[PDB]
Amino acid sequence: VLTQPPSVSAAPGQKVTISCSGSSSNIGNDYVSWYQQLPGTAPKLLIYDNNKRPSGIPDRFSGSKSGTSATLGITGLQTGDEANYYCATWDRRPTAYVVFGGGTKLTVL
Amino acid sequence: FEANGNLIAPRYAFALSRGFGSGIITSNAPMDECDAKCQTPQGAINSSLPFQ
Amino acid sequence: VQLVESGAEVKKPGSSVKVSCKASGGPFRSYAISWVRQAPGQGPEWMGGIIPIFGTTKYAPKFQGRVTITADDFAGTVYMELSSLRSEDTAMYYCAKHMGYQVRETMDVWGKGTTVTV
Ligand SMILES: *[C@@H]1O[C@H](CO)[C@@H](O)[C@H](O)[C@H]1NC(C)=O
Repeated sequence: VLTQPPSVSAAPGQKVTISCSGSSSNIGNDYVSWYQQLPGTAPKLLIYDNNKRPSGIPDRFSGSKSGTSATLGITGLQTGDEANYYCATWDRRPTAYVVFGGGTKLTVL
Repeated sequence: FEANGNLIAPRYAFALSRGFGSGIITSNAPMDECDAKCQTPQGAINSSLPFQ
Repeated sequence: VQLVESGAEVKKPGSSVKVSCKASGGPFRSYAISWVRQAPGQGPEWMGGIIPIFGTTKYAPKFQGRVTITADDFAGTVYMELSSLRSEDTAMYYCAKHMGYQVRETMDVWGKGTTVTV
């Protein structure tokens, strides 16, 4: 499984980094993707290929991965950037499957 | 109508309402309780293939 | 591309439920399709997916044995059947699409979702 901090909070206009520490089987040998989920809506893809952004995603979202741990960074926080964030990867050893992270609540002040 | 003999008078009439996708077919198949989108004189078809 | 699920269902424990997902465009797709579920107050869980042309189906060890995924290509529909329902199966289900023909961790298009209550 992928472990993330349960909750991180910061003031508007600041910079927030959300982590996630798996193992050598899930993150250490595969890519990581980052999804955002607003209340009442389906999850929305934010980052894929560990640094790439889909069309329509603002530049203030970024991602990286060092060794076993991946990080998602958000700058220029607004009131509308408060939602759930999930890290997902493609675990593959006994029987491969998609594994999502525990989730992290981003609260703004 | 005017007559002085030999008339078989009307008694009932019909007020018609039109629509598309109907017809008269001749068949020997029995009637069942199913639901389909295509009907043939031999049986119903439940398929999305382009040919039959 | 738009994915539309079926209606909501109310089932009894021990029964089975089948749901369908319809995708806009040409009947034949060049991308894989996966099924995800989420319980209230919890996170998403991946159930299984299906691959075009080859027709291979993959499932999760938690859901292996009870779930079956099939596809009908000339109508562009994907069906998922779940059996041996319990009280913990109450959740909202989504059908999601991948960019390629392989089942991976990146899904770019999701559906509205449908609720299954037991
Ligand atoms: C045709 O398919 C529809 C779709 O579910 C079904 O309701 C109907 O019973 C089927 N009819 C026959 C004759 O198989």
